[PDB]
Amino acid sequence: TLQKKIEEIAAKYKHSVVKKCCYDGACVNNDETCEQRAARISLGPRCIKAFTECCVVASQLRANISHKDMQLGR
Amino acid sequence: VEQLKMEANIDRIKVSKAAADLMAYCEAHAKEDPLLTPVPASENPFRE
Amino acid sequence: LSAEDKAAVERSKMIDRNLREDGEKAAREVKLLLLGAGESGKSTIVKQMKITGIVETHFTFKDLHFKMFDVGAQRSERKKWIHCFEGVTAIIFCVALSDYDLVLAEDEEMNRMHESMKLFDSICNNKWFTDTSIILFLNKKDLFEEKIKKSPLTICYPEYAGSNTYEEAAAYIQCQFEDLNKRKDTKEIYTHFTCSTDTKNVQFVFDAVTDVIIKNNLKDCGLF
Amino acid sequence: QLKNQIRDARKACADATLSQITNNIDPVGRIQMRTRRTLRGHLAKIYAMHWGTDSRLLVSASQDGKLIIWDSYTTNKVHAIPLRSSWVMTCAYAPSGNYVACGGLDNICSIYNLKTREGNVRVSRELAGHTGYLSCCRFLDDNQIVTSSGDTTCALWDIETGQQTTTFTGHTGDVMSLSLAPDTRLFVSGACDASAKLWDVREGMCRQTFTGHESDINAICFFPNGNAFATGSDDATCRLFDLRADQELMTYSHDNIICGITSVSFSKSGRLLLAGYDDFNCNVWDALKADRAGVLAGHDNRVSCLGVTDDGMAVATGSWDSFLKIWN
Amino acid sequence: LNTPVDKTSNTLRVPDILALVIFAVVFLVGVLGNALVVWVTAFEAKRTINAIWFLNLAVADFLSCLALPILFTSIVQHHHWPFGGAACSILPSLILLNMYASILLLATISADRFLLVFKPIWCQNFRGAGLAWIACAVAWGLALLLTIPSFLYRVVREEYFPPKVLCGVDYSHDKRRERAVAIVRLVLGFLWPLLTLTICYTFILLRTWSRRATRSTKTLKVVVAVVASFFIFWLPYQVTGIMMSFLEPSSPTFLLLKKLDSLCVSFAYINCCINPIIYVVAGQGFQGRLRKS
Ligand SMILES: CCCCCCCCCCCCCCCC(=O)O
Ligand SMILES: CCCCCCCCCCCCCCCC(=O)O
Repeated sequence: TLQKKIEEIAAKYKHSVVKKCCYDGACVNNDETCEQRAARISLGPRCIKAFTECCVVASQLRANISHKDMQLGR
Repeated sequence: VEQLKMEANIDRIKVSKAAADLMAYCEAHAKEDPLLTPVPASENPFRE
Repeated sequence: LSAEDKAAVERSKMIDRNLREDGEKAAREVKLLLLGAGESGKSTIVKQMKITGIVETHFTFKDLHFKMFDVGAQRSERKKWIHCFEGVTAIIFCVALSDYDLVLAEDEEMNRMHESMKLFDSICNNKWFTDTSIILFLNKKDLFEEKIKKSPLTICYPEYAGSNTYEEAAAYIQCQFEDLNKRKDTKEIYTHFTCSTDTKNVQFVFDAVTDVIIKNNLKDCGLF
Repeated sequence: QLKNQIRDARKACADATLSQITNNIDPVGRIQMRTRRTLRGHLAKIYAMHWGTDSRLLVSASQDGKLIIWDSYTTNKVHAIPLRSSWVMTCAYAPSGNYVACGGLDNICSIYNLKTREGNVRVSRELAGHTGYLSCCRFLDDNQIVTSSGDTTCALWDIETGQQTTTFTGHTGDVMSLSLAPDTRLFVSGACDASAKLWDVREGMCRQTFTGHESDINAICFFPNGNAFATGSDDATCRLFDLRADQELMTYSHDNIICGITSVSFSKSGRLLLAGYDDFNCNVWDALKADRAGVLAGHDNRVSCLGVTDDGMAVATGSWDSFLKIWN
Repeated sequence: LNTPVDKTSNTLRVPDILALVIFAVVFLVGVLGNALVVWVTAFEAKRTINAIWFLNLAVADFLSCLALPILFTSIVQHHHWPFGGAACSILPSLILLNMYASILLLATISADRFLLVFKPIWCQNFRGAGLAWIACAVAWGLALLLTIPSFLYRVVREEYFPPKVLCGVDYSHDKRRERAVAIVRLVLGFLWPLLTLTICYTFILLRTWSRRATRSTKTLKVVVAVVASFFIFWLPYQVTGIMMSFLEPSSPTFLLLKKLDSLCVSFAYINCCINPIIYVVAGQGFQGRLRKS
């Protein structure tokens, strides 16, 4: 559901850089929230909107799973 | 007293003759002694 | 090849099992060495803790198997057979307090107490018994107390400066016997006064052996 | 008076020290003897061992109270005898392999029969009569055994009747070791009086006495020719004596080593003189030159016994570490 | 072009670098020491009863150390799991089993020393290698029983956009099971063994100093060293784990604990290196034992 749901929104935009910024906003990052991250985007508003929506849909998906990352040895 | 005079009465031999006899004995049995000369593993019963 | 060699190997394995079992069984028992100056009271101690070559006596106290060895009958140079007892748990040394007023029959000049002190010093300072503890029994307490009232202790201790009472004389004798010990850090001496009627000697030996085995266990575990 | 006479006679016998005549003989190259079989049966300090006439089986005695007859080739244990007295310090192997002797602090000497019908090793007879500890014993025959005891006396016994056929007295100290000559008619014994004496098996008279050592004699071994014997002493020196010369031939000693000797043995040819020292190792000496031919450092504790096979095929050395190692 | 637009380039954190350094040092030293101790004790396993406990301890620590390079590569690879779904269930369980076995073996050693100090007659009468081997087997079985959850719930998930395979634990939103597992693990791995060590060694020291003959300063030093090392090196890991299994991930405390996780494991692994050193320095002599071997 995650990969397909994200690829659905990625295919909407056509410019390769927009899909790139969407790929990136789909990347997992817990140290910073979306707004904090999407803030320092250097490209136009298209990439900003794509990043924001892709990071929103991703957060709305990763929040449902319960698989906890556990380092090897614990 | 008796034991002492008994030990004194018994004859004695020079040291050189006894040493030569010892040397001859060691030389004669030199090849027979397995410790003096190394023995091949096949003949040695203590293989491993 | 196999029919004989493998049977011999099975026999050897059975012998090894039996040897290990016997070695463990022997290790279960505590070995003790009994020494004295001929007639310092060894017989009394022997007949007390009970429930021609060396004499071995077995006795069990508080579920602990003891194996005491008496070597006084050897009457030979101790230097050539003292090393056999290197692994004994403790040494029971018997001295009769009455030896202060008796001269050695074979010498007629040296007192029996001096011979006992020399023997104790030789045993304590022995290289083989560097770590072995000693249990010193001062027998003939009643007879020594009786004799002290008639024969002063200065006969054998010219340096003695005290009253002719049992307490002070016994304390002086104990201090003299303990001062002979040089390795006062590793070795420990347990001194006790005994008679022919008191039975607390067995508990004393048991406490000494318990301390010794606790020390040995701590050493084996690397704690001591 | 007679002492000075014997001294002058022995001095006149010393025409030349053999160290001078033995110079022509080239020194043997240093040999490194490696261990072959490690026997791990005993658990306490080993005290004595003896080789068999077949050079195959060897008996060993330990303070734990067990006699183990080892198969030197396969390492298998042939027999395990439970000793009646755990304080053993001497054992012997009969020449015919029918009996084994044992003893120690218990003055009784025990003879064990190996070729029994029941298959279990049982005491053939108990020999008593010594007031001191049994120091060393050797089988003169299947029915006769010579013994040495700390009570300044040696005795020859008849295993059939169980009585001293001859008693040897004259030692002024504790008797330590004993060795039978090849001819089986003479035997030498050393005692703590710093002397060694030659005794007649049947006449019972002391033929000769030697006083070259400075301390107690710990071990003694007869040269394979029967005319000489070596002696180990607490003074850390081994001396070679000859019966015909009646004088000390050579003294095997070294400065770095100062501890006494415990065992001594000769090779079949007698060129190699092995001595078990108290320095947790054993030394090999040249009987004709008194040089350190080799050093055995396999043992971890004090070496207690040493013996060479009748054919010299291998050497056995026991130690207080409860391990017997065969070398060749 | 290829770099992330959000400029969040991934890189090893300072705690991760510290964890890697500690991992390398502990791997080297523990490997060497545990190999030496295994050798010496296996040689002494037939002659002494003490050799059994330390042999088991050294085997466990040697396995734990050999498992380290995999952890090193995992940390360097940003927790990437190249192995399959069976290795993810086996290997973490195996390393956790080894750690719990080491802990319970230290506990059994403390118990055996307490029994030797307080019950000398019973030990002299009935102590042997059989009981020691039985205790070691019981410890290993308890470790495996405590590890079963590792086999049970370890599963792998797929990271798509950043290509990466992530190993972890899935409880299916069952908070009760996770909490119970964490509580029982803490109790049977850090609380009970620590209390056993403390009480046993305190009573040992008291009974040993009660009398002059057995009194010694070396026992106090060894006891203090062992207890302090165990406590200091196992406290952070256990606390961090038990608080991880109790709070939700959304809190920033969880992020800080995840940052500190690697350092916690690296610190806890220091016990495997300390144990051989303590054993060697405490023994009467190691060079002599090695030459004897
Ligand atoms: C949930 C608690 C777990 C911890 C349990 C630890 C139990 C330790 C028991 C130690 C007993 C020591 C007895 C000493 C002898 C005496 O009573 O004097
Ligand atoms: C990174 C952690 C390092 C900690 C290292 C701890 C080493 C402890 C060593 C203990 C020494 C014990 C000395 C005992 C001396 C004695 O025999 O009396």
